[PDB]
Amino acid sequence: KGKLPPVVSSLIPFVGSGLSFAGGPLQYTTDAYKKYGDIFTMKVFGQRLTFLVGPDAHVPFFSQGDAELSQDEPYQFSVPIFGPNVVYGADLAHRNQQLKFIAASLSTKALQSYVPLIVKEAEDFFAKWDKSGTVDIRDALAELIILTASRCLMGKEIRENLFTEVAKLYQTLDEGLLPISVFFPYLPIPAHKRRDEARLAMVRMFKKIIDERRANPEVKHNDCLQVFMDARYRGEEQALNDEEITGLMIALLFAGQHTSSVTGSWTGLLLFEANNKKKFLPGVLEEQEEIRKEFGDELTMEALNKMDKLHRCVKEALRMYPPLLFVMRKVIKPFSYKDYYVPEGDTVFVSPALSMRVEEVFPNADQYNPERFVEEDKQAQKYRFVGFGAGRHGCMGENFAYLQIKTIWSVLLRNFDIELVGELPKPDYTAMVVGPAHPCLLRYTRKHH
Ligand code: HEM
Ligand SMILES: Clc1ccccc1C(c1ccccc1)(c1ccccc1)n1ccnc1
Repeated sequence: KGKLPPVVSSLIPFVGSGLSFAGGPLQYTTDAYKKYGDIFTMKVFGQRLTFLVGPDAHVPFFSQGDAELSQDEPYQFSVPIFGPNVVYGADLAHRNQQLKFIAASLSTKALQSYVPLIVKEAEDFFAKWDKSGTVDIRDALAELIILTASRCLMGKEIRENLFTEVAKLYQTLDEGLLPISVFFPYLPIPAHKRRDEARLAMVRMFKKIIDERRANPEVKHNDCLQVFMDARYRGEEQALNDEEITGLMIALLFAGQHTSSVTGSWTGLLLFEANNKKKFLPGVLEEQEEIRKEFGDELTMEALNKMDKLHRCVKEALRMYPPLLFVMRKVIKPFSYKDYYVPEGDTVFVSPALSMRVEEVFPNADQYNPERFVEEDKQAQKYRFVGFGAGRHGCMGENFAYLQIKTIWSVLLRNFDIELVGELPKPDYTAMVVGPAHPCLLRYTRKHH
């Protein structure tokens, strides 16, 4: 020992926190921070869960690598969803390579030639609205992101032919992921048997396409799938098999939908809220106008990357309502932070939500102020904002996401007047995909296309 961080109280034998933590996750971890500060521990059926709040506290979590902090135990729910030997079900030698291949397929070189695809989809999608009306922005953006992701991740075969079949197989997999599924990933309920069956179907679907492509050698494709098909395990001629390629597909597909789709929605919902509109919208519209002068009606990456004021509106919707509540590692080598000592065996927690609501980090943290990031971007200290994580395993889609969300909102900002229906949605912290609560409504008054 050295000094163990404060165990959070509870009078209920054996379960301890558990019942209070599940149902109230953000609220309970938040009250723990006020009671026990920076770093604290929850016992639930004798599992120590140590929590880290604020930049000083994050440093043990994001600095250490794989032989000091492991991802496999607390991300085991992913394994039957993605498949055997995929990502967190893969041995570190095999995993980090796959993670390298994922990085290639979402690199700035790859993302340049995805932007046209991203833009076209966004544009064809929003064309098909009326002169006027009212949508659920969450639903709408959810539809579009899977649709473009279908093309960018999976290819155009899958896009033009097989989309609604894929959108079906996916809906199953998100339906085989319940609270219960994170605790017992292979529990033989029906939802998991649908899921297990779906995943096996999606493998067979991608079998069709890879056979096709290898029988037509020279025809070039521009998608993630093509990168994965040409990925090769170091030393080994080996080369990924079909079951593995789908897993990565399924993994990235999931990413789009569990996160891009919800901050996507948040950005708009927050921007077009009437006090947040009266202050931060004009600045964004003048930004579009000044970008249109330099580049024209076209959206290219070059244009999108200059959209700094909008970029911030996205980054602030991520600061306030980040889609993933916890990131997690089981501790291998023990470690120290302040006077305290975290021992081998504990699962350590960081809460993007909570750490980004800390006053001494973000002054006025309950307020929407995108332009807080003008000075924040200059700050020296690592790990203040954590929406996309950090370190050896920070997000690899952060560019892709900012791109896709900006595309959506540029295309929307330009072609429509938008207004928030009713008052701002509450967040759904106690749900599987932590979004805004329906009805997430926007009235659209079009203007002059
Ligand atoms: C607003 C949207 C998103 C947010 C907030 C987000 C957030 C994060 C966070 C916090 C992590 C770290 C997980 C950890 O600590 O182990 C992460 C990892 C990752 N994200 Fe995202 N993400 C987003 C969108 C995407 C998209 C669209 C993709 C891919 C298409 C993607 C791919 C990944 C990958 C591959 C990792 C793994 C890092 C690793 O283990 O090497 N993400 N993301
Ligand atoms: Cl599986 C996981 C655990 C913790 C945080 C994020 C993710 C997740 C992911 C996606 C693809 C490859 C590895 C991990 C993920 C996958 C499936 C369902 C939810 C989260 N993710 C979401 C957004 N960015 C990353």
